[PDB]
Amino acid sequence: NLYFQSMDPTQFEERHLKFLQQLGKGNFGSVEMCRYDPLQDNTGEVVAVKKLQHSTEEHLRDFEREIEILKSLQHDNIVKYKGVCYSAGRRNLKLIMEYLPYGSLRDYLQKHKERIDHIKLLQYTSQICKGMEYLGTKRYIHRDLATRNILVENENRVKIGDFGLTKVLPQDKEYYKVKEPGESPIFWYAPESLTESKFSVASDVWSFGVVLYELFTYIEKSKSPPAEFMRMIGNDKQGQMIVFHLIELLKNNGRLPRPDGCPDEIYMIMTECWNNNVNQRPSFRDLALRVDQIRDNMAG
Ligand SMILES: CCS(=O)(=O)N1CCN(c2ccc(Nc3ncc(C(N)=O)c(NC4CC4)n3)cc2)CC1
Repeated sequence: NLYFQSMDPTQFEERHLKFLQQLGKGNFGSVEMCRYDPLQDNTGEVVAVKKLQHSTEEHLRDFEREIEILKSLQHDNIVKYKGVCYSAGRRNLKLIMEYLPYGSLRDYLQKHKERIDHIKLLQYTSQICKGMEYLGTKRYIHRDLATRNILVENENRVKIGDFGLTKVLPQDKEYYKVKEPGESPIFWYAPESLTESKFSVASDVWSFGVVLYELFTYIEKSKSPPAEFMRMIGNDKQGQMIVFHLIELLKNNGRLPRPDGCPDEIYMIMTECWNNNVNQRPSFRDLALRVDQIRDNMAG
């Protein structure tokens, strides 16, 4: 009470934060591109600015947690925290982060196939695993790993973003049981997350297997995880029946198919990530090493 938590409300002052562009919607919120131009000279750093879409009390609390999580992370493959802007005369909050010009990896794979080959896909895979290794050291569970939530700086660098669903493991447990769920990205979820609301490093590994699938499908029409799972389940199914059939399919070894042109060895990594036995899934350290060895074992 006596002394409020340390904040730097003069680091990004609203009057100097200039709108450049609307970018998109990250889990609970909206993101814009702005320029921070304190020397009112039409220059300054270009930044991404996340704001809430519905500024309820509960959402503001969740947003504070997301901000504290991101501020605690510093890694080449994690989107950079820059600060907070307390706008509306210090009666609102916005998160200031670095801006990555190529947007989401999901969009980049679709818009920039001219510059993507398997080498690049494996580089992105490696980078994602290394970011995730780093999150694990902090006991953070991302809970929404998907190509839509990975951002592209340039042809040789991607970074994990969207920490809006991230949870911190309890001190004494290796899983977090989410007792509030929102809308869930079910087609990226591990079976124990679907059936028990349990999230862990190992369920992030499951979702990483889906990301690896996404990369090798090159975000092709009809090959997305939702499209393929719905084809397997029955495209006419609606509502909870979808979830019931997804659970049953996964529990009895139904899996996304090997993408066209995907090496068997990469599909094997996917299928090892998609182990119903939580403890048998590889670690992110295992995966980064394996992917880098595959890359390094190529000629040259
Ligand atoms: C060509 C198809 S397009 O015309 O439809 N199109 C594609 C490119 N694009 C775009 C989106 C984001 C970014 N950069 C970015 N940087 C950092 C963050 C961050 N720190 O969260 C972020 N978050 C947002 C992802 C929520 N977004 C750059 C470009 C929107 C318009």
